[PDB]
Amino acid sequence: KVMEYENRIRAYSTPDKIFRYFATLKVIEVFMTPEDFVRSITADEGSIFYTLGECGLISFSDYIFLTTVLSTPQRNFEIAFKMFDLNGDGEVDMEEFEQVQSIIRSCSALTTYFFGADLKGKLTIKNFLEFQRKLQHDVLKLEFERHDPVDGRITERQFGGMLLAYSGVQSKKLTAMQRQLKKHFKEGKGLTFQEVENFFTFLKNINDVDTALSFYHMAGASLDKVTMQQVARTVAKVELSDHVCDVVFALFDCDGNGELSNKEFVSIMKQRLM
Amino acid sequence: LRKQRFMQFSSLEHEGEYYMTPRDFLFSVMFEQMEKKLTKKDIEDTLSGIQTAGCGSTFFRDLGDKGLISYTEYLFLLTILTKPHSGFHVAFKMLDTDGNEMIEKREFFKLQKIISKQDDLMNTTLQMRFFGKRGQRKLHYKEFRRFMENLQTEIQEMEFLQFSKGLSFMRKEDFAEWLLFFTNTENKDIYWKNVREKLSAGESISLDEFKSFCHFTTHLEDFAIAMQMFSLAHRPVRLAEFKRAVKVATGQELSNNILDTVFKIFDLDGDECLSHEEFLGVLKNR
Ligand SMILES: [Ca+2]
Ligand SMILES: [Ca+2]
Ligand SMILES: [Ca+2]
Ligand SMILES: [Ca+2]
Repeated sequence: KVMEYENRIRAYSTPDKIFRYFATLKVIEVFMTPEDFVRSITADEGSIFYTLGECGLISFSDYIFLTTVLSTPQRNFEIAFKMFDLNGDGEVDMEEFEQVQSIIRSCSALTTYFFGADLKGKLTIKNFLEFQRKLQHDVLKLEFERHDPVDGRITERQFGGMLLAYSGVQSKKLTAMQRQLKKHFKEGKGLTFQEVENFFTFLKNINDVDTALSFYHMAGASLDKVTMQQVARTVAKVELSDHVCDVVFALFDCDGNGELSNKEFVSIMKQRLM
Repeated sequence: LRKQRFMQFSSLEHEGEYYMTPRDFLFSVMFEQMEKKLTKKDIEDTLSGIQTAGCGSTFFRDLGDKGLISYTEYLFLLTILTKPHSGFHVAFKMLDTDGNEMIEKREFFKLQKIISKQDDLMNTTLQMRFFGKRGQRKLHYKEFRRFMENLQTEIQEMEFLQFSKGLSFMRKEDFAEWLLFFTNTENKDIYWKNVREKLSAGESISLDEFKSFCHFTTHLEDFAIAMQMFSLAHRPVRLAEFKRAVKVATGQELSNNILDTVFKIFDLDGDECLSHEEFLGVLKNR
């Protein structure tokens, strides 16, 4: 019951309650060890949370910033960086970041990682995009290896579980089809990490995929595998394997017509982005 | 039910297929609800009319009644009317499947028509322009982009001129009326009170300012994801903040006249600085 409670306050309660619920260290103000951040959603060298595992801990400004970095597409993150840049020089400093941090609140980890030890550094667009990329990647890698993989491959039931967990909608029909995903693939050839990461990269760019798919929406047409792969390769620069769209069509196609309509797939994964 | 609107407005008839003359497409996009025969002379009319009208922003107006618009051209134009500029390129890429940086006739003509037919069962002007008189030339990106932008500018000119009572300048009262019709929120008399008590008999609104506000209106989702920062902190937006915000998130630079007008209209709390509830919570309609 208390796990369901924390799941629901993760679902709809304010991040003010969530950070104050998962933080462990208080100062003068409360701080969270990065492990509380990997817990709030769910490290040897190369991992992100070790390069951020050095002193100190994560403030409330750093928590909100991380959550809005994870839940934002790329070409909107570029506009966000341009918004940060008050002076319009093209390189963000610590002062503008401090201003928007104050606005957020109404620390070492984030600001010493970004602007260096003495904070005297200045940011650019490439470091910002690369930080977002590494964050999302090493969140996904832990989400993946969390499912007890075997030979670096997960079965399609667990991949369907991941998909419906991300979708944020749980209905008995969809859960039944998720269970049936085992019956559909009696042998199973697993799902590597690359295919899963590629599909979630496709899912992050869904609000642009929808714009590129407007003729199919107005004409009333539906989405088969080939057009899904084409729009993925054109919009999200991803190479959707045949097996990932196989599983997606076996999962989200409730009416069994063989093809996804706008209300079946794109609307769900678009409104999940809110 | 787009086929219903189309078959209603269409005027020329050939073997169960109903074609529009261009002056019917203009009416279809301008007028919401308002109030036959085709022959080979009409065919030759449409064959000849492509040369008379220039390829500029005034294409359809100069065409007039000498043209042909199939159903798929109608649906394609409807699609290309509300394209945020960032999407322009991707649309091209979705037609160019072989990737030769060009749209062959059979590259798109078979494609849109074939998906129309497939969802159904289960020489027109635009084609004569995109592929010459004989239907053999090719399309590139620059002409496609110029055509999209010219169509959008033409619909914007026609809106401005319809709402300004044929004159060279709207008045701020008339643009306020346009905005209220556009947000479909004329019901609330508070906006009429504001426009009656604060928008004096004064400055006008030229064509470029209205065009800039329109181009801003089509990029509204980027603006929303730009202002979500202020939204999650519950902060009102001053005028300078809003002007720089539109300039950055949509690239379009809004004049001070239009922004003054919007701030005067949508100021319910009377603070001289908008908030999320009073502007974006309303323009979610668009
Ligand atoms: Ca700067
Ligand atoms: Ca279906
Ligand atoms: Ca081609
Ligand atoms: Ca206000």
